[PDB]
Amino acid sequence: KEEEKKKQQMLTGVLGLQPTMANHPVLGVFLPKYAKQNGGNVDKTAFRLDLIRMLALHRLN
Amino acid sequence: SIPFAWLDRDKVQRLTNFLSNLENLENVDLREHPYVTNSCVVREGEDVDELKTLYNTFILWLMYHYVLSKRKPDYNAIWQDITKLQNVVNEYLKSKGLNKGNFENMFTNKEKFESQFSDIHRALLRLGNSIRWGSNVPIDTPYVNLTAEDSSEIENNLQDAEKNMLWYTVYNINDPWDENGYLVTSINKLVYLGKLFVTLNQSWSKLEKVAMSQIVTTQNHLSGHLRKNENFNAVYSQRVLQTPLTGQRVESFLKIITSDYEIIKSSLE
Amino acid sequence: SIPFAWLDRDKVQRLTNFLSNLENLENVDLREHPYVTNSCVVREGEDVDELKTLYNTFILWLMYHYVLSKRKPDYNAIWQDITKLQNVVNEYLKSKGLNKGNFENMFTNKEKFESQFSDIHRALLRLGNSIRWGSNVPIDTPYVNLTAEDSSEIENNLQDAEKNMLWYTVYNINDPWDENGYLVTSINKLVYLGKLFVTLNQSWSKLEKVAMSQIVTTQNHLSGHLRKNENFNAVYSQRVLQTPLTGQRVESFLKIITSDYEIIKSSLE
Amino acid sequence: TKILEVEVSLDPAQRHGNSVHFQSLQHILYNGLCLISPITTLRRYYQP
Repeated sequence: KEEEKKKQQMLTGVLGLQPTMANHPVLGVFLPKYAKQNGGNVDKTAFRLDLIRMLALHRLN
Repeated sequence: SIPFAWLDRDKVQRLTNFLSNLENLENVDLREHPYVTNSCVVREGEDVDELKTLYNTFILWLMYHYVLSKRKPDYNAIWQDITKLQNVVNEYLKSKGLNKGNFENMFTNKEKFESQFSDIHRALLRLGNSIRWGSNVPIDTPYVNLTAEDSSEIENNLQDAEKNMLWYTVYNINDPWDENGYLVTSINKLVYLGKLFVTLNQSWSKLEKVAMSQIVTTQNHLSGHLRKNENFNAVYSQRVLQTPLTGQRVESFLKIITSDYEIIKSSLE
Repeated sequence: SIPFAWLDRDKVQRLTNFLSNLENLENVDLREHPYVTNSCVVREGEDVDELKTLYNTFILWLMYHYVLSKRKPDYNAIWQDITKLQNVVNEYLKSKGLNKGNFENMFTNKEKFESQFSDIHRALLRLGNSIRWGSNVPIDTPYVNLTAEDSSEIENNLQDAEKNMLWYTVYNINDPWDENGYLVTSINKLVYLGKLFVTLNQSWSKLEKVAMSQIVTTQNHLSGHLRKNENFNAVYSQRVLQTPLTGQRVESFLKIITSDYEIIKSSLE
Repeated sequence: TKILEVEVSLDPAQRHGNSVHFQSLQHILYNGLCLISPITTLRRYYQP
């Protein structure tokens, strides 16, 4: 259960994204990997840029 | 933790056993012995293992090249001993020793091609010198000239170096029996160590070019199979498995595919 | 048959398995394991514990120190490799390159100076940076290699040495392109093996000193509690258990308490 | 954008003449860009 709280806390830390965007596939796949990090001193901005470039990779029409 | 494909519990142990004790078996050529590459099969014909054995052999060649680049010892020791003999003994004999030649020819025949020599004619000049010091005129057996009791053992040592360049030994020039003294023992040591050095480096570059050619070969097949589907996990596995690779890229890429193992396993159909 | 005072067969199996696998598990330190001391406790609560856990810990610290002094690996192989790299390369290149042969290694002379190593590693940092680049800007790398892909692995290896000085591994070097040709051994491997050697010896002296101080403390407590009883076998047990101990004597003292185990168990209430 | 120093000694024919310890200094603008007209909107995000 504690892992879900970590996922949701990281979701609000990234952008304050709404659960509606949490259901998005790019989020649905990467939130678990962002869970096994950000417990370190790494950054908050790095995760925003990572989500940016991954969401971009996802949408190549 | 030691990533492999949809693969069983016996073949994981056999692969990890081979890749761990890669140093001790002879003839390390993964191409030449087929007991491993045919073993890393998924099974059930062709349909249920084509893309999966493609990924699994990709991992196999990649970690073979990884353990190569992680486990090859330093050959610059044997080139250091080549520089020690070549510099100290023979130059002092040719100049300080007397009645030999001139500065420009001999000293630069030794000095030339410090880096990356494959030269046989320089070796032939030293073999002609030591043969002139010795008994006979022709150049039949020049490496330990005037004695053939060790020729088969030293050819066996060079063939064993070609087989397993990772575990190599230097035999020796024996002390009590010799045609001439310190000079001819220095020359025989110098020529054998030069042949050993160029043998180890050529066999190593052969295996490294083989492993890189196989990895770049399997990437195109893996990309051609994975290109068609349009799922996000599919195209992410496409990009991870289409990252370009070099020999100094392979270690970090193994660490990347370790963390990305959990997504491409689901991305495979 | 490793006799323990009043314990369950489960707890005896715990302690015997702990001392059989002391070399294998990580963090070899008795203070780090709470379950070992809490499995050393005796039944029927604090009335039994106040006299018998003292003797039980007094057995366990002695046997910890005994298998500690018994299972010591020989640290002279890694100092032999230090002297190999040191004497073969770092003196001879100074003699070749005319750096007047500064004898900091001959200042150490011995594995008796666990001090005076860090200044020599800083001098080796200056040498490695000098031989890699002619700028001689004195820089602040931890290792002369300037290789940062494996500095984390070397630090993990040194922390593993700190945890398990009984079982250690040594981390070799790579060869795609070397900064120092053969000198990566003396410059980098010499710094790594020196830090490894001094870290193993400091961890060893730390654990052995802690074990002896705890044994002296348990002697003081146990004799203070058995001082009261004036029976004949009681003061016999006092004369057995009051004997002052140095680390050299603990093997013979364990051989004493094996034979006297049958009567001091009766002498305890 | 990062600044990088470059310490380099010269070609060996110029290294010879009591110039062995010379150490040219080159500053190379890593991952920046040339600029030719004064940026107005993005003054917050661009350093000259």
